[PDB]
Amino acid sequence: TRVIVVGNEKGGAGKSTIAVHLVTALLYGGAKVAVIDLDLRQRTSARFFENRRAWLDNKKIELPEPLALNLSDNDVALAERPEEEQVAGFEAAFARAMAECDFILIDTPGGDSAITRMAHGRADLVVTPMNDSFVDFDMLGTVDPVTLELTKPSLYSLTVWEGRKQRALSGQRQAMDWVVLRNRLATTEARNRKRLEDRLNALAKRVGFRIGPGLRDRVIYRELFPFGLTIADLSPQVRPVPVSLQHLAARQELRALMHSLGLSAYSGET
Repeated sequence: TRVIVVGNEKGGAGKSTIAVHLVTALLYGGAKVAVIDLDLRQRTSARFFENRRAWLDNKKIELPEPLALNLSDNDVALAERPEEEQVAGFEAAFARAMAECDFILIDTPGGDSAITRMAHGRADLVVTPMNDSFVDFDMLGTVDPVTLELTKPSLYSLTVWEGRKQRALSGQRQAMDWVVLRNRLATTEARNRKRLEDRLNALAKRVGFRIGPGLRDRVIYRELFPFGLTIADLSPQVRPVPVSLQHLAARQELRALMHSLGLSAYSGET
């Protein structure tokens, strides 16, 4: 089983839209995929897959679905419980997922918590969605404005470093991969392209991640969310919103994104 953990420091940058598209790409590639959502307050990924189950049940259409695992009988309430109860629920969900699935996708919220630390410690691949802007890069680390050398890694990056350190000191599993997925922004100014490219490459070198391409924000992802559908699901049998061509560029971005994660051999679409 391979464990993929999606996270970033503040929970933004389309993180849950990327997580649920990674899950459906691996389901259409024929894998069994578990999904564990550690954002106990907002549950964006868990709700997505509850919407998918409800929409498919109502339409009597069959599409692949992941094994969605909750950490307790009420994960919204679990958000306010002691961390030792949150860790217990996570360990039971992870044990089920490990017993049952080929990939385990764990979506994490912004911020630091015991369960987010534990998930990044167990990752084989950490995926960190990041918008292409100077303010966003500070969630990986601050750099000297002249030399672009790291002056302080973020708490997020320190957590990934600690997972890598422990994975080295144990030597029972393979090195963990870490990819930052850079989402292009429609507002990025051309005068900043060279400075943004240089800053993210300076961070990759000193923080130790590799860069892949992310997903541009598009209204279609928001329109599809309440149905639990991804761009990979759209077909002549599944078209829950007015037909448009608004999914073609998104489908190309998703192929490039999955290729950068090492997962092209395992990805499919409807």
